[PDB]
Amino acid sequence: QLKIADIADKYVFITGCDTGFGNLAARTFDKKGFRVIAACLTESGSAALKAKTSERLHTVLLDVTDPENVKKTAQWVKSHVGEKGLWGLINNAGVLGVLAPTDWLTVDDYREPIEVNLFGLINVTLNMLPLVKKARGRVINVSSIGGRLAFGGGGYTPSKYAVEGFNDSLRRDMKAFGVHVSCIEPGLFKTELADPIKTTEKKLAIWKHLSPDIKQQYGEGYIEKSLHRLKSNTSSVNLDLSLVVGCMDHALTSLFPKTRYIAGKDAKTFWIPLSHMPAVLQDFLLLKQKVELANPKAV
Amino acid sequence: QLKIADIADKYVFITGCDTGFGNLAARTFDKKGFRVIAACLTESGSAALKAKTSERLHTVLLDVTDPENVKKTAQWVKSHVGEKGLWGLINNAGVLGVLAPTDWLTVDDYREPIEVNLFGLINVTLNMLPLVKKARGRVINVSSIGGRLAFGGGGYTPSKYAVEGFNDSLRRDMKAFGVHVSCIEPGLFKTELADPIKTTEKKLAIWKHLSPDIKQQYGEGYIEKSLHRLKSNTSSVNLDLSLVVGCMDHALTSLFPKTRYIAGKDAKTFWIPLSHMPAVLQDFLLLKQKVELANPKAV
Ligand SMILES: NC(=O)c1ccc[n+]([C@@H]2O[C@H](COP(=O)([O-])OP(=O)(O)OC[C@H]3O[C@@H](n4cnc5c(N)ncnc54)[C@H](O)[C@@H]3O)[C@@H](O)[C@H]2O)c1
Ligand SMILES: NC(=O)c1ccc[n+]([C@@H]2O[C@H](COP(=O)([O-])OP(=O)(O)OC[C@H]3O[C@@H](n4cnc5c(N)ncnc54)[C@H](O)[C@@H]3O)[C@@H](O)[C@H]2O)c1
Repeated sequence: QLKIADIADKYVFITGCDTGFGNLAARTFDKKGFRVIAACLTESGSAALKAKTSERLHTVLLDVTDPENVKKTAQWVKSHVGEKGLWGLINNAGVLGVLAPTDWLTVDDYREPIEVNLFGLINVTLNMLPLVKKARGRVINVSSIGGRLAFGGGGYTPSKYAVEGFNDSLRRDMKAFGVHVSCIEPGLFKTELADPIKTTEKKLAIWKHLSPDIKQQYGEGYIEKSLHRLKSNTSSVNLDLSLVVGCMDHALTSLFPKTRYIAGKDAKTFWIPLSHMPAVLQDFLLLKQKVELANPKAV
Repeated sequence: QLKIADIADKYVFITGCDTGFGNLAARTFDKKGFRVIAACLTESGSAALKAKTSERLHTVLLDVTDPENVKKTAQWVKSHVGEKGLWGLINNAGVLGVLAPTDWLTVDDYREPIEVNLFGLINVTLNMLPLVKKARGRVINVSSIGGRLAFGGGGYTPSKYAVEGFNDSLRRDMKAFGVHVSCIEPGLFKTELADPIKTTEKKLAIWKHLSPDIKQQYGEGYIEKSLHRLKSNTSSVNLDLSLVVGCMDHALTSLFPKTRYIAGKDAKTFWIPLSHMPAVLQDFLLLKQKVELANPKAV
């Protein structure tokens, strides 16, 4: 490790710092000596993070889906960092949206994850990019193993796939300016993103208004038996969020940041390898646990 | 080839039949004996296709981004096909949108390709899916090599990446119902999608309102020198659209349709293989031709 020098003079802007990876990142980089600009969705998330950190850290309220708030925040960063520019941008904010079988969904159900995870990431990136160029800095995009292998119906999968493609377009565009772009692909980690109970609640809301034929095909208590698989293999969710923040740290401080980081033991040894395999192999493995439908010929 | 039987009794719904792959598909499947429902964006595209085809083919006007038009069209198909259901759905409609360096763009520039290529594809699929299930039929999604390797800035890349992820979610959801889902990834083909002159026109529109610093970094006549690469290797664009329609034909008529079809000699032998490689190899190959910026240190 030849690391960069003058960490103490470099600003890092992180989206989604109320909870999860982004909260830990803000705290970690603050203690490391970066000047953190921690964007938070909520006032109480902002106040808690500020109470736990040093005077070098600033919080800002940002909803990444509000283009006016994005532009104002970018103007604030620009005046604050001046001719240093912005060394790091971590695009971390994201949401799961509704996860359910594709045939239960409307197109509207896909919009929310795409708006936060893709469009919000793009708009933040585009508004901050002049500052990153100025610093010859680093853009870090948080994708997912779900951006390389599709885990289930709903907008989250397409959102993360799209982030992988944008990431690569951005990287090649930014090579000429000496800006590095890193994509981080975590496996499953215990955060506020996904919560089996909340996922089940969304499915029950949808069930209420599903067509009779769908309900006959899947069967009453399909959702109950679904919750009993989400639970029945929740023992392989990583608790150590520092595995992901450690990737962010390398992307920000190495003289040789990677183009892709994979976080989680199963992610690197199994999931990302499988993402290269054709459907015949993937489908066999992923369908193993899926709950049998009650009446699949009721079409 | 054990092919399916009773082609003459099966309906195939194709989006975007005014020009390109979808026009050729409609004509080909009409002559093959399918009952084609050819959705066209324009009246003159519809009238031309109808004049060239048999009485077995019906045209409908459909803009896939208009959810009311989608729902009405799906109701029309439902009444027409009755208890046969819909054997085939070909999601072909798509647009390029603006292609330009990422740092020239706003978030609004990404919306159009995503709305047609991703959201329109999803909404058509979801509205037709009960009919395909009824037939135990086939969903064919037209992706791109640009859904596996990012070709340049703009919304087209993320749109196609997203289609790959949706495709796979849909496939695994639909396995229980005996519905097959095929993704087609063409290389470059001479259609109305991409046209260097039209691409250059969009860049000039953007240039007019770009910041002074961007224009200094790229340099006046960057766009002129850009057009002189688009031209300077346009000799490897496939003219034979039947390579793609041949993939669609297999997906619709084989008893063993593939999960993925690749069309174009360079696509199968080079591009899709390279899509598996890390960025260090991809970037080296793809940046070879890119036009040097005039003043990249002007940040
Ligand atoms: N936890 C996992 O298993 C996992 C796996 C792979 C990828 N990821 C990704 O990690 C990132 C962080 O999520 P997490 O797991 O820490 O979950 P989390 O819900 O704990 O954190 C998400 C953060 O994003 C913020 N946020 C949500 N909507 C926002 C909006 N509109 N504007 C601004 N901020 C917003 C939330 O306030 C929160 O601070 C996301 O991109 C997620 O997709 C998570
Ligand atoms: N030609 C290529 O090099 C190439 C390569 C890979 C993938 N593709 C894909 O092939 C598909 C077909 O495009 P093409 O190459 O034949 O181009 P094209 O422009 O000739 O055909 C596109 C078709 O989609 C229709 N369409 C456009 N917007 C629509 C909308 N809102 N609603 C309904 N119909 C709409 C157009 O009328 C036309 O019929 C697209 O998904 C494209 O992304 C093309």
